[PDB]
Amino acid sequence: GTGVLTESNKKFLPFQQFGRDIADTTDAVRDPQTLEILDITPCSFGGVSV
Amino acid sequence: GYFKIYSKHTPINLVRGLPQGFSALEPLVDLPIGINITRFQTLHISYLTP
Ligand SMILES: *[C@@H]1O[C@H](CO)[C@@H](O)[C@H](O)[C@H]1NC(C)=O
Repeated sequence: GTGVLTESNKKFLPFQQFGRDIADTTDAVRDPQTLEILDITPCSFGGVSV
Repeated sequence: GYFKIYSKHTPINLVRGLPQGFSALEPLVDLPIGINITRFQTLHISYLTP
């Protein structure tokens, strides 16, 4: 993927590895080495009008 | 081929009968035993008394 990894306070259960959003997109991921929860946010995008 | 166990432990004050309510069973362990199972039996403890 591609995004910004921000440390998050998601209440991940010990047996849960990632948290798909309602849109079934992997919103948060458990870091495999350090068992911590990192929220994933898509890098900033938008329209550009002139 | 995976033997999955889900478990839940709740304090119930009811004296007899299966309680009425909701409680989700968090996974306990999954084992790749890979065997065929068609029957099962429960094991109980015995209290030896004089
Ligand atoms: C190795 O990974 C395990 C499990 O994620 C973790 O507990 C441990 O701290 C890691 N150690 C190193 C060397 O990264």
